[PDB]
Amino acid sequence: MKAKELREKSVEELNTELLNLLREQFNLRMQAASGQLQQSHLLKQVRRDVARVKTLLNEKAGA
Amino acid sequence: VLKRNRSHGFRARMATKNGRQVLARRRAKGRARLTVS
Amino acid sequence: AAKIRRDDEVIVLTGKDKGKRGKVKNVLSSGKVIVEGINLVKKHQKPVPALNQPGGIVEKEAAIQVSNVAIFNAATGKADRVGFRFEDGKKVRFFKSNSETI
Amino acid sequence: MIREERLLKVLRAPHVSEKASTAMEKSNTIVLKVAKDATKAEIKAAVQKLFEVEVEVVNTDWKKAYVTLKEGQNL
RNA sequence: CUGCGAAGGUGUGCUGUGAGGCAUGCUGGAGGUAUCAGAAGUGCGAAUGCUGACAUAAGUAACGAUAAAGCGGGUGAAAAGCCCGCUCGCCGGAAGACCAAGGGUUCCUGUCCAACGUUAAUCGGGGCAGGGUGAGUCGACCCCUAAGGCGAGGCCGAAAGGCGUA
RNA sequence: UGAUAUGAACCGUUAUAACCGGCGAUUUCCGAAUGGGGAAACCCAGUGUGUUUCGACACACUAUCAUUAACUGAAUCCAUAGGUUAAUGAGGCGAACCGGGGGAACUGAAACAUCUAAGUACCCCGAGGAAAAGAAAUCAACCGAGAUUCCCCCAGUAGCGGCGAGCGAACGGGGAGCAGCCCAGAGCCUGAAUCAGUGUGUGUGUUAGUGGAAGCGUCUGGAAAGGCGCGCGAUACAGGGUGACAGCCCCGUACACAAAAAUGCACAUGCUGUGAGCUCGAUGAGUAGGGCGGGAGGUAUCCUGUCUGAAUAUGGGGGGACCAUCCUCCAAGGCUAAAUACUCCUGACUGACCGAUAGUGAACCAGUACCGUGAGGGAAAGGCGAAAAGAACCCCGGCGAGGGGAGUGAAAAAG
Repeated sequence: MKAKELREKSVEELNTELLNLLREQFNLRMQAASGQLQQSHLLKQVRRDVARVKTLLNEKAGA
Repeated sequence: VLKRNRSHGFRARMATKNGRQVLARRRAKGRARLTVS
Repeated sequence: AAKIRRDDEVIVLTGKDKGKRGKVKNVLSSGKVIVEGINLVKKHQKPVPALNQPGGIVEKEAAIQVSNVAIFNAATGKADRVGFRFEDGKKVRFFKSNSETI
Repeated sequence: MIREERLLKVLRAPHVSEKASTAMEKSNTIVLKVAKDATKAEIKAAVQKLFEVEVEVVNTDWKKAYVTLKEGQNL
């Protein structure tokens, strides 16, 4: 999903960016460190998603 | 350590032109350790 | 633009098992393909205390060069070269010698 | 305002060790790595927001903090 | 010419006065060569020629209290000195301990260990990895002041600077 | 889903995988580092605005030198210097060649040191993408030629030097090149041509590519590209990888083709700006000569410290001086395509130069290990197999190393 949030407004897209970091990013890192994260591909997927959301914020906001 | 840096350190080399030439020669030779530090 | 793909019926041209048909399982970036049931190699599997303890002798498949196999025509019962042609803007593969689409 | 993203940056990672496990199971405290400065107030605020939990107190090269939770804990 | 086995290397045999070449066995398993020519970083016994190659010398530091040692047990290729149990001899208003100043990962856990041309070490502070320093009321820093030091004017001195107030 | 380097967890299958190319956002600390300082990857900045938390958060600007503009303004009325603010530009690093400002030794001689080496090695500043030079105060003593540089003849000549070793020309001829203008200042007549900058359209080209014919079988052999017998194709047998030496198992070459965006090389068109003919002046309005000192030395020609003052197509200067005969030639502002020079980086092509003590120092995780305060110099070390399935189980030993069986492979005198 790349264009799904391309038509979202700043407020709502800023919110999901907040949720991506708060959940599924902090929690995953704790699980990986503690060793209960059986599947590691989530960390890759969430990190790319955060970057994808973040670039849209910069592309939309300002320029 | 203090005397070594103040005699052959990066800032000492760049202060005078000849030291600047020394850094240029090191860069051209591609030495990993440009100077002492 | 690769002649051999994931699911292809191929026949060996050269090697200890020339002439036997098979289906390609996967293709390596080094111009090598793995086809099951022909290039059997007896590998002495060192035992490990991990979750898997197969040990003994395993019958694995050894990759072979792409040029050593050709797509089986399945109609003339012989190996045949394959080329590419553009149809309705989609690139497709086709045999030779009464060439027909795959 | 930049307090927000500052709280998102003071935490670095959680610390795993038998002392850490013993503290968690006995005293209900979690030990985690924090930023170099990571003043106690910032650590407390960050734990509140990100883990939505309540902390009794926080007492702190790298810096580690023993965050103490109340009776109610989640992770 | 060429997998019924190339070249190189190791033997034998034949030919020419001499440099050598042709035909094979063994080893080896991937390309090689003649005749008529041309192109030279082409052949080695020494220049104190250059780098390894039979050789006359083996990797682990504390020898400087006239208070006291010896016996047993465990570990170890090694035990007069470490650890555990049974005694004696010093200190004991400190040869205890807790602070300031000074010193700033040495104090806490598992290890380079069957040893070159015969190397035979009584110390578990070594080089290379993992942890601990947790604070409202321990203390300092934060607030006010003297001496010392510094500091827009004025006072002393033709300026500046010094003394000196905020 | 880089490689070393297997596996597991994920993504993609009738058009958002990866990889390659182009257009953007983002780009901390250290290094020309611009706020300051120091011992380069260390600490410490100031001001203004928003921040759901009035203990906050984030970002831009700010150095010096030069130019322009604005404000203030002396000493000494005005002017001027210095100071403040804003915009633009300059600074550093990395080959070769060329230009400007300066400047050696060794190697050479029977000792008149100068002459040679040498306008060299090395060092300093700036510009261009070739630079310098580049349309005659020049050659030819009155046949002619007409910008500069480089290469090939005249020529190891004519000259020059204790005429000793050395160094080292012009004119003429034969080629490539063969396209020059403006300012010492003007009267009259203008959307009058061409050239420049900024856009669009067409054609072509550069930075990922597509389509792309053509040998089956047999003997020796574990395995076939070569041998024997039998074809097709040849605009294509160019090269490399491809189980033994491959046109026709493949990946490719020749021929025919492609452009969302960016960029480069020719035209047309729209806007702005610079600009032709017919004529009249001047020939650099403090620019010489002469006097004094130094270099290329009593001295031809060139450049200048200070103190005066006339000209220049009308008129002023040169190698066989003669009414300063005649012909030619116009002397102190820039710009000037191209031929000639140079290869640190890319792609293609070339090879009787080289094949691991060779070639560059490095065919390789070598600009390394190691030595030194720093600068500088600068190692050793290439190849198992088609596929590494790399070694189940058992014996000796120390739950090693090493060696002896079995199993895999054509081969274990490949472990």
